Amino acid sequence: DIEGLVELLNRVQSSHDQRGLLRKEDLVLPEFL
Amino acid sequence: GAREVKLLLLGARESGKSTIVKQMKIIHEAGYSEEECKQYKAVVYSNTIQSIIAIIRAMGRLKIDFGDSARADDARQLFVLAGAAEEGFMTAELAGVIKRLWKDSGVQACFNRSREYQLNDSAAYYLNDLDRIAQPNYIPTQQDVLRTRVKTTGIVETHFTFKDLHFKMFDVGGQRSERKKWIHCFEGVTAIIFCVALSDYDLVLAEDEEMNRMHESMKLFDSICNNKWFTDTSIILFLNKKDLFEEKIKKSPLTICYPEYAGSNTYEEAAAYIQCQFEDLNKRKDTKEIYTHFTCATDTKNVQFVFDAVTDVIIKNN
Ligand SMILES: Nc1nc2c(ncn2[C@@H]2O[C@H](COP(=O)(O)OP(=O)(O)O)[C@@H](O)[C@H]2O)c(=O)[nH]1
Repeated sequence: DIEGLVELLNRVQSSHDQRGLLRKEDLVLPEFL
Repeated sequence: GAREVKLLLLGARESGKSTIVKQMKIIHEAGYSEEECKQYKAVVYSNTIQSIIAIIRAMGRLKIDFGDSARADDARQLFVLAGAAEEGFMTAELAGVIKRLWKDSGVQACFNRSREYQLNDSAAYYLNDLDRIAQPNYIPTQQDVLRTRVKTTGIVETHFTFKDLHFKMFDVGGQRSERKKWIHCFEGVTAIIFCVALSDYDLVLAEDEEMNRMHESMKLFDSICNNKWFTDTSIILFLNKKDLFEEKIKKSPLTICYPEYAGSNTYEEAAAYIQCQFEDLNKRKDTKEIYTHFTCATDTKNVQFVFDAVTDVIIKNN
């Protein structure tokens, strides 16, 4: 099937927190600090 | 006019797809003008900080100590100075913090174990040239832009002419696209350039995946060149990140990825092996004919030569 293929493509090429500009979410101090 | 060639880029996330496209604009176009380079100044600063933070956080999850107990505060400073700075703004204090952290032996020890967690392959690049990036009059070199990592908004397409041919290179990056959009990419595609990150052989698999990027890539590549609907579509293999693979093969044996491998831990013998693992997935020794290439997507000189070779192959098939 082609659906299976498209599905596979979507999950394999699917993108995280290291793209674009900064976000207030990426600036949260890790727990050990 | 003459002829028009349609190319489609496939390959798992972080395999070098977007990089290849950005290479074409540099090689077979006008590249990035001084002005265009200034636009990425913001994202360059970002990726840099995003990388160092990624390593620091790893130190907590891997239970790694700092080489110098003084760096502890700097780590805190990092998030504060980064929580407080902005775009197009690089304080000498922030760069100093990032720099000292990037030097710390403990941080390095973590950086060396970057296989045990997810980390971009532009980290070392920027973190090394920090002194240059930090400069006030700093303007991102053409190679810098090449290394930038931005949010892929849907499907990208780049036009360019090379050897009297009109190339249209498509790349669906990250954006989950519906069955409909995909069809329009596979249709009329002169050749598929499937990209594989060689350095993904020794990575510790995620907690949500059932194998690993390498095998995932193999499973993907399999269905691709074995799908009857792609019969007339020429398959081109781009074993990418050869440079990183070479540095990894020194300390990380290929056995971690392919247990049944009884060859020596050399770049030459291992890379040849990986190629075979992919090419052997082609259940058409007679019909299909895979064109493999060992590339470094960030190396312009390389890419230029590789693509030139690819071009000829396409012209020949007439
Ligand atoms: N050292 C090295 N780095 C690479 C190579 N190819 C890609 N990268 C880096 O990997 C990062 C992500 O690659 P990218 O093209 O965005 O992956 P994709 O778009 O998901 O296919 C980029 O920022 C590049 O700097 C390579 O051949 N060698």
